[PDB]
Amino acid sequence: IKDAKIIFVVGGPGSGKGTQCEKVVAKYGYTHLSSGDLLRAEVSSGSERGKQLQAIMQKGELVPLDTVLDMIKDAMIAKADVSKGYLIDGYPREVKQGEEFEKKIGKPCLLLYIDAKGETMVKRLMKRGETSGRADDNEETIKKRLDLYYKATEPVIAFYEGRGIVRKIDSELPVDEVFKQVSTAIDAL
Ligand SMILES: Nc1ncnc2c1ncn2[C@@H]1O[C@H](COP(=O)(O)OP(=O)(O)OP(=O)(O)OP(=O)(O)OP(=O)(O)OC[C@H]2O[C@@H](n3cnc4c(N)ncnc43)[C@H](O)[C@@H]2O)[C@@H](O)[C@H]1O
Repeated sequence: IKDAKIIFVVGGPGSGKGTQCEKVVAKYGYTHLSSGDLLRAEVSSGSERGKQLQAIMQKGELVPLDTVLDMIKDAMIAKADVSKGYLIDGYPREVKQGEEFEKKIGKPCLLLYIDAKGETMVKRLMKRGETSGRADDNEETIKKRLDLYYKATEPVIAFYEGRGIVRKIDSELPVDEVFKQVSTAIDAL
């Protein structure tokens, strides 16, 4: 799995990470791994761990590194012989997550920084909340997730800027405008 291209996709809640990753999959055939999807899947399994994860996620807090990195590595290994590239969506969310990923799996080739305005993100999450009804899309939890992104996850961007692999994606544009930037960054690999 250290063999393949590893792309980190990092951005605030509702910035458009998942949407852009799925466009990348259809055009490039990369493997999309969502830390969020992996966790929600554990929740719906009925496990005690899933119940613990559910409580944390509904509060808009960070799940512990050990759990989420376990599941990321698990998933990378399961898809290992069909993937010539990974999109790690929503990991890392703190500097220590990036470091432990590198120590235990491998270094990323690229970090796509999905950059949206705070209000735009609130709007989108408020709108999805009224539609899908994800438990963490209620108004107060949105604010907790947003404030947490700013505190814990923005330093991840600084870290990988020092590495030199961050490409900033203007995610305020229409979805297809955003994807043109994403495509441009991926082609220049
Ligand atoms: N590494 C980790 N470490 C510790 N804990 C972790 C963790 N990862 C997860 N967790 C825990 O799990 C929880 C959820 O994590 P996670 O599942 O990763 O959710 P999230 O980070 O909050 O992001 P979202 O899925 O809500 O939105 P998105 O950024 O992917 O945008 P999307 O494409 O869906 O679209 C958003 C909406 O806007 C729309 N939209 C997208 N792009 C545009 C656009 N250009 N224009 C207009 N609308 C757009 C979309 O259609 C959609 O309706 C976390 O809060 C945490 O508790």
